[PDB]
Amino acid sequence: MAHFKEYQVIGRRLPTESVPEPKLFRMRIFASNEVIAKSRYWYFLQKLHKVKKASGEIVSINQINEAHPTKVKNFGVWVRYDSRSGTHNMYKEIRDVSRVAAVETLYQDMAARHRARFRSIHILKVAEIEKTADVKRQYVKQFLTKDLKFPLPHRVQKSTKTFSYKRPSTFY
Amino acid sequence: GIDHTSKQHKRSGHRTAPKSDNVYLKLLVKLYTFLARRTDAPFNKVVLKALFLSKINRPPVSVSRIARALKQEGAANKTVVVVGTVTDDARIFEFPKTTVAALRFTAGARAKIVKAGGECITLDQLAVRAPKGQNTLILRGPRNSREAVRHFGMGPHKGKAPRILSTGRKFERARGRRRSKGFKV
Amino acid sequence: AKSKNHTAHNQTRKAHRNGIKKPKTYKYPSLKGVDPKFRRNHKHALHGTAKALAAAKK
Amino acid sequence: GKSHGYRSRTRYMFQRDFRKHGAVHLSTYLKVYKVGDIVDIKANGSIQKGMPHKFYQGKTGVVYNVTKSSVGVIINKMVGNRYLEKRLNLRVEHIKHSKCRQEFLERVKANAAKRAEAKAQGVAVQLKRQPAQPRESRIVSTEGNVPQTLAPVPYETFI
Amino acid sequence: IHEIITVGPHFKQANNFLWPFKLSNPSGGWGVPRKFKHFIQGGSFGNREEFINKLVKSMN
Amino acid sequence: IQAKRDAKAAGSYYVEAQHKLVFVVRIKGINKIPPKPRKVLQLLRLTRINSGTFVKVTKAT
RNA sequence: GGAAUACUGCCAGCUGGGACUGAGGACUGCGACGUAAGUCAAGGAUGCUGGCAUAAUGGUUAUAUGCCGCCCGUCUUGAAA
RNA sequence: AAAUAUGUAAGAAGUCCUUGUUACUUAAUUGAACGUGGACAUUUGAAUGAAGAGCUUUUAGUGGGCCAUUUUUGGUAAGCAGAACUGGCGAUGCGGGAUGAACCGAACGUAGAGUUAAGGUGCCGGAAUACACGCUCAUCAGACACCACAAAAGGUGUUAG
RNA sequence: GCCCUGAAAAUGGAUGGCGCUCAAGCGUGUUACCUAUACUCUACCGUCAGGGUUGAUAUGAUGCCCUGACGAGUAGGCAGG
RNA sequence: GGUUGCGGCCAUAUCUACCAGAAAGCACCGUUUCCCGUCCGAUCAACUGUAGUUAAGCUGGUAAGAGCCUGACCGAGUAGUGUAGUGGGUGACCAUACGCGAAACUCAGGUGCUGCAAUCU
Ligand SMILES: [Mg+2]
Ligand SMILES: [Mg+2]
Ligand SMILES: [Mg+2]
Ligand SMILES: [Mg+2]
Ligand SMILES: [Mg+2]
Ligand SMILES: [Mg+2]
Ligand SMILES: [Mg+2]
Ligand SMILES: [Mg+2]
Ligand SMILES: [Mg+2]
Ligand SMILES: [Mg+2]
Ligand SMILES: [Mg+2]
Ligand SMILES: [Mg+2]
Ligand SMILES: [Mg+2]
Ligand SMILES: [Mg+2]
Ligand SMILES: [Mg+2]
Ligand SMILES: [Mg+2]
Ligand SMILES: [Mg+2]
Ligand SMILES: [Mg+2]
Ligand SMILES: [Mg+2]
Ligand SMILES: [Mg+2]
Ligand SMILES: [Mg+2]
Ligand SMILES: [Mg+2]
Ligand SMILES: [Mg+2]
Ligand SMILES: [Mg+2]
Ligand SMILES: [Mg+2]
Ligand SMILES: [Mg+2]
Ligand SMILES: [Mg+2]
Ligand SMILES: [Mg+2]
Ligand SMILES: [Mg+2]
Ligand SMILES: [Mg+2]
Ligand SMILES: [Mg+2]
Ligand SMILES: [Mg+2]
Ligand SMILES: [Mg+2]
Ligand SMILES: [Mg+2]
Ligand SMILES: [Mg+2]
Ligand SMILES: [Mg+2]
Ligand SMILES: [Mg+2]
Ligand SMILES: [Mg+2]
Ligand SMILES: [Mg+2]
Ligand SMILES: [Mg+2]
Ligand SMILES: [Mg+2]
Ligand SMILES: [Mg+2]
Ligand SMILES: [Mg+2]
Ligand SMILES: [Mg+2]
Ligand SMILES: [Mg+2]
Ligand SMILES: [Mg+2]
Ligand SMILES: [Mg+2]
Ligand SMILES: [Mg+2]
Ligand SMILES: [Mg+2]
Ligand SMILES: [Mg+2]
Ligand SMILES: [Mg+2]
Ligand SMILES: [Mg+2]
Ligand SMILES: [Mg+2]
Repeated sequence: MAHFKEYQVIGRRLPTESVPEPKLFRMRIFASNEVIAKSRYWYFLQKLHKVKKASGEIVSINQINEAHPTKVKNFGVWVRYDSRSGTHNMYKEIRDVSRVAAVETLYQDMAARHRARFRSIHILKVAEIEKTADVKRQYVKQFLTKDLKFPLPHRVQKSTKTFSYKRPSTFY
Repeated sequence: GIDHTSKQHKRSGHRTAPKSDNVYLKLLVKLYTFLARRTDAPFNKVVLKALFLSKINRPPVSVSRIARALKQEGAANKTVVVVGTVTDDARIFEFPKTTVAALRFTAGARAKIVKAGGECITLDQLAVRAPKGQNTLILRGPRNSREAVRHFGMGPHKGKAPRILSTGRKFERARGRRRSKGFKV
Repeated sequence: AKSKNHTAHNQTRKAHRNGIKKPKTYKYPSLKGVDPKFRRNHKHALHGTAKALAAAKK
Repeated sequence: GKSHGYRSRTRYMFQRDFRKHGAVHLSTYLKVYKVGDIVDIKANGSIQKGMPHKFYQGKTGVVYNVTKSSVGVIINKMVGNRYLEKRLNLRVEHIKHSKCRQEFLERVKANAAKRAEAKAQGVAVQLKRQPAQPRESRIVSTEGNVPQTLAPVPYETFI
Repeated sequence: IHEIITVGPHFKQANNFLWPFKLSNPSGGWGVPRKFKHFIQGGSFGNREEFINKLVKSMN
Repeated sequence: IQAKRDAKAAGSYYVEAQHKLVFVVRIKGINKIPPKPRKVLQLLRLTRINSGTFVKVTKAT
């Protein structure tokens, strides 16, 4: 729930003599360590299949490192979340370098705007919007123009010492 | 802090010397704690302890109580230890021989014993003959024979005794002591 | 004036200071309320089974 | 006034089972009880006689006595800070042999049997019950089982 | 040590022999704002699995 | 280790043996504890904050 | 295709700075290193040097300074009230 | 028809074989109880703990309680009255909640060094005017559990959907 | 979501106060730092427990010696002074 | 395997309708002097097993049959709930963490099992 890692979690039902070799199930899971990952795998599984962990086991847990972690990407993010009065589905886009990067601002962005803590949010699907102009949310289309350049008006150099023998300039 | 499961600073509820002050007894103790410590011999550890007892837990051992413990198989020639005071009992006639180590002997009790060609040693004497307490037979008296203990438990249907200052009909023999006067006990 | 009426508050704390224990237990337990004829006959089966053992010592 | 009669609060405790009213089957009267038998107490409200007081409903105890139509049962009962001994005169209709003791006897018969077939081999036994342990390592295969991968579900009203 | 890490036959009597360990407080800190939630929720209490080592070692 | 790499190599998944051992540190102090856990706390000798013992894992523990 | 590195963990790997303590008072224990005689950081500090005399230092006291401290006794679920 | 609670059992006072007693009981040396004699001790019959277990006698105070979470009754409600389990206050200081019986943290011999809890780190005040992404402009902003309240209803403010 | 309206009470006042507006406000995340009579190590007091020891051998045998653990307190109980 | 007598569990056995039933048994059935009971030899009692009949009882078979039983990753890991937080929220109430976990619903299978004794193509 913090600095995020992405996990594959592969699990299954406990084998019965009647059903040796039950079917294996997988999720991609974003958590900060692997304990929370495994715990999340059950949370969801319990809501999809009829299973609790006391009646199942976790087969594998492997980290999914970003394939091209220095290529800037436009992400599609689908989300299901709880407001104070309803629960809702929600699409938004995020431009970043990795999935793990993206999800973290996703998780912050949900708190900033809709005041949604981590607990009240399900990450439905996340995906690299292949062809630009499949980007729809303007606040990313805005960065896609040819030869995009912009200044950073009003520079504010932080100070090392509390007194200054000159009136500062903000000029970048 | 500590979630104590045990009452802190509790004292072994056990006498550790005699409360007494008879210098000779303290001497007798000083002897048997030495014996008790510097040997094995369960006997000394047991005698040591039993010197600490209060007069109530030292009920008297009788001369008939000794004689009868001597009709035990293979015991006729053991030496009976009675960390306490041996008393006389007119009720046995033929009384055997044997040597008896006690703390005190009543007048008639060292008679009886002696007259039968028997012996009356003291525990520090006994100590010498039997460092490891060999061939000895320890005998205690009847504690529950006490008259105090008659009234312990006094409750409805416990069938114990009233503490009454004087007895007869007209003294707690009516209501509660019979079906015809309300109820019984 | 009116006062509190009842509560069991604190009562199990009190009961569990030096309490509960178990029930005390014995082989050869009390024969209170056992079938009187059977007791009567048990009496006799015992005297007999005693006897017969002292006969086996001569 | 308050009301604390003998069978109070026992409206549902002494009801019969749904579609099990009427004559009590003969099995009940054919089971035989010796002393030291461990019996389960469960009242039958059609047999009004020899009834256990509602306390003892659901309580197990040992037979101390056997009579024409009833067993006497010893129950340990807590009053205040201590268990007290309790003697119950219950008609057989309200009483049952305790299966858990039969698990035990049968196990004791097992454990004497296991112990024999080991001295008849001079080998070791290992007779105490062990409690359910961890789990050892496994290798599940993917042959015919490529992990279907799942994802969380959208919200959707169905009403 | 061996009889512990491997569990095995007299673990019971081995481990009981071992007086409870008196650890300090964690030099470094608990790594979380409040401890009396679960490790899954933001820190301490409950099974933190093979994270217990980093913890103990700082209390050791 | 190699067990894991084999299983992977053979298109499988070596799922590990469940841990038989845990170490328990108690981190809550001694006030305001409910009778049940308080008892269990003592039966594992964790009777003082930051004290810790080993526990063999079975269902019963 | 062959590497690096991050992250995580291990070392009975090697080292610098700072702080508090020095209980015990012959010997007896477990070791360590030595080819050896012996040596040692191995069941609790020693060594070297220096300072102090109407004094260094310590005790009490007054005052100031920082922080903190409501009136006791009592009855009461509750008192500075 | 749960959950939480709740009874009992997990062996030497046991298991087995042989055959003794009696006036009970049986058609019946059949049973029933209680025995003699023989055999079976590595885990002897799950776990974990045990700071020892058992036991007697006797006496003080007390016999107005109250609070919190949860369950819950009366009442429009109450800092109201009244029960359930537990933990507290009372009897108890210490650190935090400015303050405060009851919250949180933690319970206390005299001390040194370290580390922390709950809570904090602009200045009062010990401790980053730290790092990071958003959000918000109020001619009545807002600022932390217990807690010192705010509602229906509205807004072409602004954000995301 | 945040912000605005809805939103009226009596001495002058309270996010604790000052003051704070890309916060010193609201939501979320990362580290570092401060600090209880609590935790870890050590000295000392006491209490409790376990052990050694007057074997011929100067001055306490209710003593000397070694070891571990513990220490809140009204009403009240006992003890040592 | 039929059938009967005495049963065990007491619907997988009961309910409704339609058929089918060799052999033995059971049954219906014939009779009223006798013991015996009735307003009524219908029930009850006795007598013959002789005059008759499988019509009924009884036994099975059928039925998208009513009911009842069994299952199920059917619904539902839902409802409810033990434990946790200085969690969200003005509140009503809600989410999360470690656990336990149903009812209805839906569908699928089924429709007596069995002991003792006797007897039968
Ligand atoms: Mg300039
Ligand atoms: Mg005798
Ligand atoms: Mg007596
Ligand atoms: Mg007398
Ligand atoms: Mg009054
Ligand atoms: Mg009142
Ligand atoms: Mg009262
Ligand atoms: Mg009244
Ligand atoms: Mg009433
Ligand atoms: Mg009811
Ligand atoms: Mg009926
Ligand atoms: Mg009657
Ligand atoms: Mg440390
Ligand atoms: Mg550091
Ligand atoms: Mg530090
Ligand atoms: Mg963290
Ligand atoms: Mg010194
Ligand atoms: Mg001087
Ligand atoms: Mg002064
Ligand atoms: Mg002040
Ligand atoms: Mg002042
Ligand atoms: Mg008053
Ligand atoms: Mg006062
Ligand atoms: Mg219980
Ligand atoms: Mg044990
Ligand atoms: Mg008393
Ligand atoms: Mg009293
Ligand atoms: Mg009184
Ligand atoms: Mg408190
Ligand atoms: Mg008071
Ligand atoms: Mg307090
Ligand atoms: Mg406040
Ligand atoms: Mg100020
Ligand atoms: Mg400062
Ligand atoms: Mg600033
Ligand atoms: Mg709140
Ligand atoms: Mg709006
Ligand atoms: Mg007004
Ligand atoms: Mg005013
Ligand atoms: Mg708020
Ligand atoms: Mg903030
Ligand atoms: Mg934050
Ligand atoms: Mg201190
Ligand atoms: Mg004290
Ligand atoms: Mg007629
Ligand atoms: Mg007729
Ligand atoms: Mg007839
Ligand atoms: Mg018929
Ligand atoms: Mg049907
Ligand atoms: Mg709490
Ligand atoms: Mg709340
Ligand atoms: Mg509020
Ligand atoms: Mg709920």
